[PDB]
Amino acid sequence: TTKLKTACVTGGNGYIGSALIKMLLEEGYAVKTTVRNPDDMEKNSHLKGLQELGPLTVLRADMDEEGSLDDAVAGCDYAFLVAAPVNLWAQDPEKQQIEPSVRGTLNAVRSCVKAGTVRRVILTSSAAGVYIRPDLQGDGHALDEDSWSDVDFLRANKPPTWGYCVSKVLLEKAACRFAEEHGISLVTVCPVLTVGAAPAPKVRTSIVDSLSMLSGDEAGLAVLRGIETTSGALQLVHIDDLCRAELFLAEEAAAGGRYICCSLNTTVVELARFLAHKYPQYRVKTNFDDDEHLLERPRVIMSSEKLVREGFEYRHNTLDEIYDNVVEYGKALGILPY
Ligand SMILES: NC(=O)c1ccc[n+]([C@@H]2O[C@H](COP(=O)([O-])OP(=O)(O)OC[C@H]3O[C@@H](n4cnc5c(N)ncnc54)[C@H](OP(=O)(O)O)[C@@H]3O)[C@@H](O)[C@H]2O)c1
Repeated sequence: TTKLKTACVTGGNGYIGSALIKMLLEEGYAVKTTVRNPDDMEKNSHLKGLQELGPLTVLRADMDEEGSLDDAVAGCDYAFLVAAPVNLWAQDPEKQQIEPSVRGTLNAVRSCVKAGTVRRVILTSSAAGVYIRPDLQGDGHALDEDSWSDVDFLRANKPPTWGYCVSKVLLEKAACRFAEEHGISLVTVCPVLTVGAAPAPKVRTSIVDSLSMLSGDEAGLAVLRGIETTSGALQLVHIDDLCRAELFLAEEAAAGGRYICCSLNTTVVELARFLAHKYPQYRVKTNFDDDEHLLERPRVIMSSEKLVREGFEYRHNTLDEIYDNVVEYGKALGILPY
């Protein structure tokens, strides 16, 4: 295995990071991953099991420190920059979310350039960097990769989680400029809300949100309603499709630039009705007192046509397929009581 191609994944305890590591190993890569405390078995108890699937090395790094990633990405052919600050409700988002995001990403791409061996960097951003579009009124809109969240609007109005949206715009733009300056291929993936089982033992993130209609977690339900209100739809993708898309964009020489990753555009009401029918053993609310905001169908959709025309195909295309295994994960995590 000395001549295996080697992938770096930052944040191996994270939801997406853990799933990506598993896929990379299953597909025959050697992997190096960073976590902030490899001795923390509450967060990292899954890494020993993943080491049974293929060659996996675990390194200690905090991406906020310059040069922290140097050792882990040395010798790697691909770098998957998944880890990032995810402080949605920071009291001081400029200093606690936006600047750490930009600085953490430039730190990481700098390490990738320094390694000299990295053929491509795959940056995981978010749809939150795409869909804040207050200029679009009425329905019938489709967003593509040239849609950028309106940073001036976000900073002027500071709606909840605005700092997260802004951080994605700024880190993406900085990463792109830096990578062009240094002649390193960087492809950015902007996934929508991601659903499904992963190896990580202690995650919340989109599992809390995508299960909130079954759990009754009002914070998660507010995240779903917020996505719909601010973006014009409730968009979903299965973790397996996201991970396949990341490997595809790493491997496909002709791929370049930014890619939305999104399987389905739905709504709060459609999702609740679907879950109430599929999982009636949970108490799912489906009768909504208007809440005006609640759409009857998407007013703005996220288009994944760029990725699909590159040659990629989603495998989880219906709500049943997108929710094929997340409930068992939620139970295993204790997000769901039974
Ligand atoms: N889940 C979704 O629906 C979704 C959708 C679109 C985009 N994303 C993005 O995908 C990325 C992964 O998020 P996730 O959903 O998998 O959430 P998560 O489970 O909360 O994972 C976040 C990861 O980032 C790490 N991290 C944060 N700050 C770090 C730092 N300074 N140094 C090193 N690691 C740091 C975390 O490590 P610690 O535990 O040590 O903090 C953890 O590994 C995020 O950038 C998110 O914006 C997620």
